[PDB]
Amino acid sequence: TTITLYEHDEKRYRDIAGDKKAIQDALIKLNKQFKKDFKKLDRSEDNSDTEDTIDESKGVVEVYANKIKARHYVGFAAVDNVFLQILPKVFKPKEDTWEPILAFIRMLDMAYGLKIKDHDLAYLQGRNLRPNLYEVFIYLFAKSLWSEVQRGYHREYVEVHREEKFLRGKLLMSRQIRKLPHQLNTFSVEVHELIEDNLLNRIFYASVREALRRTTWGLNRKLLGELMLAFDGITPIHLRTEHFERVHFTRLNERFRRPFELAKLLFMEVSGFFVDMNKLFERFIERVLVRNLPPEYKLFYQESYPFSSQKPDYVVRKGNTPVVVLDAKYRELKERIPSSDMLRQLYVYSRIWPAVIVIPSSSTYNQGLPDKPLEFEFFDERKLFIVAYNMDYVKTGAIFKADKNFRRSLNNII
Amino acid sequence: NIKEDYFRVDMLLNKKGQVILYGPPGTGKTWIARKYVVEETNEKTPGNKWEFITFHQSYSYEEFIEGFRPRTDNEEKIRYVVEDGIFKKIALRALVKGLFELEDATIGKDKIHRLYILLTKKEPLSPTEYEEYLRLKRYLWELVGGLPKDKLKNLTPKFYLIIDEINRGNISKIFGELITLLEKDKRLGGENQLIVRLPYSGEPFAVPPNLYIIGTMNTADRSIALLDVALRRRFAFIEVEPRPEFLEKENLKKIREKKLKTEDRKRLNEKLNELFSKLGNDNYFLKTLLEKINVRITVVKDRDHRIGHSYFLNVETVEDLHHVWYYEVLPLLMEYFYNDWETIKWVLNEKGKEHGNVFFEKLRLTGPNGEEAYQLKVLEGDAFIGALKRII
Amino acid sequence: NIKEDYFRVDMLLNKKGQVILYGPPGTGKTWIARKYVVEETNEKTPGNKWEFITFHQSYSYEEFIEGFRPRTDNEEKIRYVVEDGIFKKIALRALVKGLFELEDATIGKDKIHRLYILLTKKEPLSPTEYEEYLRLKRYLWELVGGLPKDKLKNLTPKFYLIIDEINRGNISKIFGELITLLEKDKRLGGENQLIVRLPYSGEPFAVPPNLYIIGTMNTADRSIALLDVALRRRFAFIEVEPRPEFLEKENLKKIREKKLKTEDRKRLNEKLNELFSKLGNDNYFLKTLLEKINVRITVVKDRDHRIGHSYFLNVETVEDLHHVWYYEVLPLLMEYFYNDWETIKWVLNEKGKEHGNVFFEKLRLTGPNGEEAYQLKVLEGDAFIGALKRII
Amino acid sequence: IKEDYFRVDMLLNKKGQVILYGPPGTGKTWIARKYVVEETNEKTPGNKWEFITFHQSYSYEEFIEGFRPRTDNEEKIRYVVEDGIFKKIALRALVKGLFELEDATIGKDKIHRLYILLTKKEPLSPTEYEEYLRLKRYLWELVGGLPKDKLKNLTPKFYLIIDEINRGNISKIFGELITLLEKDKRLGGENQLIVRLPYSGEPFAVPPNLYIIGTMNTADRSIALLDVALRRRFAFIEVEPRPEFLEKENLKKIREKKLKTEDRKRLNEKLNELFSKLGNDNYFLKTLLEKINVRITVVKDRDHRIGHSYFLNVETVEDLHHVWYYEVLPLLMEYFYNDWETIKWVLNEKGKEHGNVFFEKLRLTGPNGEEAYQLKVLEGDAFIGALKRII
Amino acid sequence: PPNLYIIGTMNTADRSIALLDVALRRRFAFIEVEPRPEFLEKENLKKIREKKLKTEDRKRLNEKLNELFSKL
Amino acid sequence: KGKEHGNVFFEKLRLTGPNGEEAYQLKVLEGDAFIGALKRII
Amino acid sequence: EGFRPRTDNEEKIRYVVEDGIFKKIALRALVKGLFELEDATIGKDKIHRLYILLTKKEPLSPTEYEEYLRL
Amino acid sequence: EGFRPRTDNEEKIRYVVEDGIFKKIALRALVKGLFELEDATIGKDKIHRLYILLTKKEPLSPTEYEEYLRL
Amino acid sequence: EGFRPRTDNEEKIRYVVEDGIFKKIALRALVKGLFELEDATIGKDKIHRLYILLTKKEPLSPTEYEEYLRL
Ligand SMILES: Nc1nc2c(ncn2[C@@H]2O[C@H](COP(=O)(O)OP(=O)(O)OP(O)(O)=S)[C@@H](O)[C@H]2O)c(=O)[nH]1
Ligand SMILES: Nc1nc2c(ncn2[C@@H]2O[C@H](COP(=O)(O)OP(=O)(O)OP(O)(O)=S)[C@@H](O)[C@H]2O)c(=O)[nH]1
Ligand SMILES: Nc1nc2c(ncn2[C@@H]2O[C@H](COP(=O)(O)OP(=O)(O)O)[C@@H](O)[C@H]2O)c(=O)[nH]1
Ligand SMILES: [Mg+2]
Ligand SMILES: [Mg+2]
Ligand SMILES: [Mg+2]
Repeated sequence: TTITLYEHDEKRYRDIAGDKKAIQDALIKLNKQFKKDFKKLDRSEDNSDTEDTIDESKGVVEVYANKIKARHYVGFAAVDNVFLQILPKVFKPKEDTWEPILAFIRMLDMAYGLKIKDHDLAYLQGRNLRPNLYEVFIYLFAKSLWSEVQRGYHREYVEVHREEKFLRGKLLMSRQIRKLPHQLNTFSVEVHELIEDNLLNRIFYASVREALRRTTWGLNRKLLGELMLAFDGITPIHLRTEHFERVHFTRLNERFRRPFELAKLLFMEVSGFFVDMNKLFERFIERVLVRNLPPEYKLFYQESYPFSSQKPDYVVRKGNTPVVVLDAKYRELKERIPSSDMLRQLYVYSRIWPAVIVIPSSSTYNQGLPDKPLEFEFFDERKLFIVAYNMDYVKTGAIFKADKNFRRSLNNII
Repeated sequence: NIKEDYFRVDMLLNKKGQVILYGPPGTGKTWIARKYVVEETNEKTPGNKWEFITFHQSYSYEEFIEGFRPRTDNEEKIRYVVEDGIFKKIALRALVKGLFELEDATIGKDKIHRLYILLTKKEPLSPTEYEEYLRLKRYLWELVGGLPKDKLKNLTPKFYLIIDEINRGNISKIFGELITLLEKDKRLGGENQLIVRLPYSGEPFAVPPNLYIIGTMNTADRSIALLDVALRRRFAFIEVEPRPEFLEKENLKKIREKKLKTEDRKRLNEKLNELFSKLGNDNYFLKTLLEKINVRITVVKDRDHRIGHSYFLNVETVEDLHHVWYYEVLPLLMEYFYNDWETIKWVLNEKGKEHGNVFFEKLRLTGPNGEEAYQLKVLEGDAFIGALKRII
Repeated sequence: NIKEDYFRVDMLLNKKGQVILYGPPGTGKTWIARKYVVEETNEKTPGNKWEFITFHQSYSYEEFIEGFRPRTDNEEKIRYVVEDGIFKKIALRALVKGLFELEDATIGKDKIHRLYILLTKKEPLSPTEYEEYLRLKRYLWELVGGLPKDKLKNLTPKFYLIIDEINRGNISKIFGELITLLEKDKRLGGENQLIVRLPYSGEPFAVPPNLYIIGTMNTADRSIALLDVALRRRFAFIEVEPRPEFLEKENLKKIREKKLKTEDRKRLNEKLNELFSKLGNDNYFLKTLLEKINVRITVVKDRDHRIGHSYFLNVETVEDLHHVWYYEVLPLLMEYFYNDWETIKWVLNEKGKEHGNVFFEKLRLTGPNGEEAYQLKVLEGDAFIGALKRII
Repeated sequence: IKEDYFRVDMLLNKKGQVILYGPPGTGKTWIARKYVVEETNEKTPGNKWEFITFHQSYSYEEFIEGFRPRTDNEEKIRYVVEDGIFKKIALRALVKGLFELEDATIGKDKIHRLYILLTKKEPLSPTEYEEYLRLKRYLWELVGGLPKDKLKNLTPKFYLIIDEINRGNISKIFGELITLLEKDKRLGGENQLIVRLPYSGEPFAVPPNLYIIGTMNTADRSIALLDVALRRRFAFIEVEPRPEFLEKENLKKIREKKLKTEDRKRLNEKLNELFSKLGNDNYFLKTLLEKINVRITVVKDRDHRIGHSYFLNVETVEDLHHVWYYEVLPLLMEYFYNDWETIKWVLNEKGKEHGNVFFEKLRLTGPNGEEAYQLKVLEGDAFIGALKRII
Repeated sequence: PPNLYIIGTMNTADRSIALLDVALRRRFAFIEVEPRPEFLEKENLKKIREKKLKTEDRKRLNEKLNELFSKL
Repeated sequence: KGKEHGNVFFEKLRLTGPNGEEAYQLKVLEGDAFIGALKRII
Repeated sequence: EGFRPRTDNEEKIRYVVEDGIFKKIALRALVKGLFELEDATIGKDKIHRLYILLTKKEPLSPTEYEEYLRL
Repeated sequence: EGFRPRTDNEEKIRYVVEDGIFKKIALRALVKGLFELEDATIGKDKIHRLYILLTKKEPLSPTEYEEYLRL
Repeated sequence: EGFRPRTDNEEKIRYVVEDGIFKKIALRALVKGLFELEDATIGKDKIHRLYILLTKKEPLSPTEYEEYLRL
């Protein structure tokens, strides 16, 4: 069964496909698996409460008696033929669930640091496939591999001190001089032969073999079927985490960086990955600000310690003199005013940095939308200047029209 | 319609110089290449005018052109004389056999005929005549460089070389000196005559315009990720399609009677009439079965993974069709789809069927995470024919 | 011929010392390396003035400049001697031929002539004269140590080493010592005369300024491409783009009658007039056909996987264009886009077409999970030109 | 000028063996060849210094010692162990250092007999090779009975200037030398090591004369000296690609160093004609290499920078055109193979698509919305206007 | 010669039949020797062990197998 | 980590990459300014 | 088929080509099959000499090995 | 087993087949097994001679190596 | 321990077995160990003859290696 969630959204167990007992068995393994692998991913003002909440089967999904509720952890996971995918709530609409997939991967393209191509994703737009995050990241792995295997096969050179019936390469002399004449019929050479089954090819044969076994499309089954035939002579391996560390990216296999990072993102039971929606917006806004703020340079994660260090998500300073704090919040900001938890942190970030502070918030049809300019000016009775900026999201499309509107509102703010 | 396939090879082999009969296995690519050379140069065996040679994964350049090899010398201790491979024993042979018919006033025809004897010698070279072989080979490449390009295009004996399974070996490593030479222009006598200096023996070497290197590439193994520049431009690729037109009643009768004898063709007529009467009196059954199963292969997987037509070409009864479907089609079908079951039953259009007359029946015990494993099921008699009559 | 690709090789090889003609397959890279050296040295065969070798993955460092190679003597069969490769037999040949017209070798001009005989000797070196060869070699590097740099700047011959497919071998390993000699001011006579010490023989070695190295690498493959940044400085890369301008009506008559200067110029001209008259009297058809494929390959594939102008150069008739399409470049296009059918339909500009006069017909049978693949169609006649007029 | 010369001379007395590492295209082999020539007054290799260079087939058996068949009699091929390139230097640098000592090494007839059999270019006959192998056993019986004060100060400085030290498998080539390449583990040091060789079994120790100045490139990161125990031995001199030499005056000072005022007047008016076409600015090629090396530092790494061996041999604007389109733009395209919006940014033509751009945009597009550019060969003064926009 | 038949034997716990070399899945013809549990009955285990032993060993083999399956 | 200019071994290059990357360069110091860049480690 | 060393009456090592397993069973299947052929009776004495030599073990001297290579 | 040179005559260095450890221990187990067997009494006075040659803790002498070969 | 060819002045290549670094320390520690005590190590001149033939700087002659193998 395929189940899909948006951030802070619920599904009924009666309407859902499959079995009632089957889905709740899949989740308790996933929330437990998120507990052991929680510390690998960074957060930003998450209020995670690592001791109590995550180990109570509330790590990724809150499984309840009457419904199934998603926390603010975005991504996907495939467990026990119950494929779960959690999209952001910002891309929620009012092919009907194919626009938020390419919106989320493009927000996973710019924020998280991936180097995927837009024409890789635009190939899938309109082919009426079943929307699934695991079916597209296997495709993004398989297409970027088959576009990097079609040119060259990555045959890397190792040297072997082999006793050959012929003579290839440099003849070892200290091993041939001390050769008895009863065994003179084989040369003892040290040939730098190119092997096809290197460590990077043992991984990509194993990463395809664990992908074709767990794929469900008709496009990925054809593409991984051609990749497995190209890797036919390679002896297979069992994938571990030691194999993904033992290879290093030099200049002669640098073009295999794009399929390998996606092969490390999906393989290392469980499959997939999860990230916090607060930090992914904190990373995504950081791409927008430094591009859109020419007058003043901006650094993310600068920290100033009170008295326990409370650090802004981003601060922009021209040289050192202007202190314009920019704290990225994923909150909906209901009733056109910041909440108690938000404005209390905005007060501290301005005071310990005469410092204006701007809060960027999400804006679409689903999320709360303010007017086009800088919506809310606030003073906290200390000559402060709190500006509520809102970035519109044309990221569901491929054109960046809202970046010009975000620059025009920031130019009036700067 | 096989003389056009002996003309499709023949029109490309005088224009590009060498071909590759690429196609799915069980088609006749080895048989078309072998029965074209035997029909052209009337020599039923290898050796003199053509040499059959297959490739493998551990085949190296030193076995093909030349390499240092230990060789015994008159039942005594070994020496380390450099041995010419299987190509250089026929590339030099195609030169010195063509240089008989050339009437020039500089040919050492007594010396060239002595070199031709030492090249066709089936025994290995003894050191009393190996130095006579290397000295006469030195006279050959002093003579070839002195002949003009006008007298090195019309060499009469067409030498051949059936490279079987050319994609199985590493093609760019075997053809070391033969991905700069195997063009029609880079041969001897052409406009771009190149005599390439070899690394091991140190003597210059150039392919003559007689040698045509026919290749028979299986493409269900070590697929189309080829060299794509060197081993793809030189070879004029001929697709040998798996033709189900040879699987009718008359076409199976015509194939198995021409190679047959007097008493064999009457028994092959009685056997094939018994076979197709058990199938439903369908004279076009095995054609329609192979054509239907080939369309399902080219839709799901690649178009060059189709089941060929050399398998069903040697059937005479239902029991022989059973032993070619369960040992040369269904193990071959489970090889292409990498032990998949939900798409291997759509090829037989048995996607929504289980436990009946199906070639892959579902086991009635699912796994822990809801997975299911199918199992091959042997059939017999009219149950198997009813399992074949719903593939169409 | 002398306009661009000759006058920019000769200017750049005389300035840098080494030229690599990198470019996609089907372009005149081996040809412009062969034509430039033969038109310079006036020797249409290898040997004395120039040597044409080619690299591969079985090529050794020990067989290039210096290595231990076991020879076959008479009474001691296994005798391990150090044998100079092909580069040390062309670098020492370029040195002792250039040192015939010097004025500081006045004690051993007979010794330099005797050393030149031992290097031009194609017979294998007997061990009674190999020590005479080694005594003259260590006399040579004593003589260039006492030679001034003003007299080693101008050596009047011009020796060449056309290595072909340089990028195939392990170029960091084959050029062992040559990764610090191959520069214009690091040969003999340059501003930094470097005489390095070879490992095996223990004799010093330095590339003369007489020598030039014209590599022709291929850049369609990527796992063998030359990314050694310390080696790309030594060479001087010349991109030979595949020019479709050699496929016009006036250009095919000028390229094919320059080489074939026989009395068949009336035969080629009336055949090339008949070929383009069947193409709609379009004198720029094959120029437009190769241009509208190479641009459409550049945008989706890499820019170095383009179709060269050596496929469509040897066309004569529509029957010959049909043979070079369906058997050389259409299996090549199915190798670039291997079961990526929406791309290969678009490269031939048949994206919306799925029936009729088209190369790839759509199958009328879709798959289980919504996949769909196409099928070749062997066209002929004016319908084939109607399938080529849609590309341009 | 003499700063890189003196910096090599300081570290070759402190650590013992210097390594000039840097991006390819700078003066690494040149400042290593000019150092050894100006310090030993010997322009060709020989006794006082020997140039070698490493590769993957430069194994241990031919560098220090290994078995080598050698008979010099055309009969009775004697399978004897012969010393490599290094041990023929370190034994030569020792027995040349045992001349100037007064009375510590009492071998004044037996050391000079060993030196004349070590510098002998003709290969050793077996009637004198038994003398060479017997005197070498006397040498390591002599060394060991000398005080460290009469062994630390050996006068004549020997140099084994090697090249591409990273290119060979350096932990395999350096065998017994992996523990002897410190300044205090040599002969005469505080902790001398008479280490034993495997094959011949005769002991061995490096003299304090022999300095190993070894140049390497660090753009190939596939083969860089990452062994952390062969970075303690060597002293790593940074040789960055310095664009200060590509001025008008600094290019006139370098290129007119050895011409004897014959072609120097031709070179002076040729550089006057080059910079008159670049815009009458003496500082063009300095900031051209600077704005490329900075823009290639922030993208690829610090180590893939364009050197100054490319642009140093330009004379006219035509020779700059033939070093741009044929040496560095094919180099810039193979850093970024089919990575087009990056290589457009190194030339900072990122908004520029058509016109005087090196990479014009193809008028076609893709089926999935992709695009790719095409290299545009520019000529004339339009090439300089396409080049001055980089600065 | 056409006499020489090549009867292979393949322990496929480590290497599957799809993981062979490509000139082994087409030149040869594969027979799956399935693990038959029907050789482990009470009467089938007696008949298999009756071929190797003698007559007096068979009554001891009969009594031991009767002692085995009574405990199970 | 916060020092990007002045007495520091690695100055920051003034421009960033096209997609948010930024590299440094090894600044050679001398004298007491080197010690002032060394005593801030401890 | 391969190379294998062999002593010649306590002398230096003499290399000789000794057939492996597959060639010793393929040649044995040939010379045993030519007994019951009516056309191969032109050399029935010499073929039978080969079959006795091909089933015995350790050919000790070259006088029967050169007989073996002649047959 | 493999080939080793021996201390034969001066100009007559010979390559014999000196047995290793596994052949020597399996022969020694076979010789000691047949030494106490009842039906192998045809040459039991020579099997004890072969046992002394196999427990000989030194390289075998060339004047009696053929006695080891014949036994 | 390994094999090593050794042609001295005019003899043939007699393939001697040369002890490596470790056995020339292990035998040298054992022989210098037994040289100081006297419980049952008879032949103190014989043990001293083995110690001289272990600290030889020159390679061993075949008239001296054979007595070194016996000791
Ligand atoms: N006359 C003439 N012929 C040309 C020209 N360019 C290519 N050709 C022809 O192309 C043919 C082969 O081109 P070639 O140079 O050999 O490709 P290549 O460099 O070897 O291709 P690769 O596989 O190594 S990558 C030759 O027959 C030659 O006649 C040209 O500019 N003029
Ligand atoms: N006068 C002068 N010439 C220089 C200087 N730097 C480089 N050159 C010149 O540039 C040329 C190339 O420099 P070179 O030393 O050979 O580069 P490299 O470091 O050795 O190149 P690599 O492949 O080993 S990494 C030399 O001929 C040298 O004359 C310099 O600072 N002063
Ligand atoms: N008579 C006849 N037999 C054919 C034809 N095509 C194939 N065969 C048969 O196919 C068999 C050879 O198959 P082969 O070429 O080895 O298949 P492949 O090499 O794996 O592609 C032979 O036994 C032929 O009898 C044909 O056109 N006519
Ligand atoms: Mg075949
Ligand atoms: Mg070529
Ligand atoms: Mg260098």
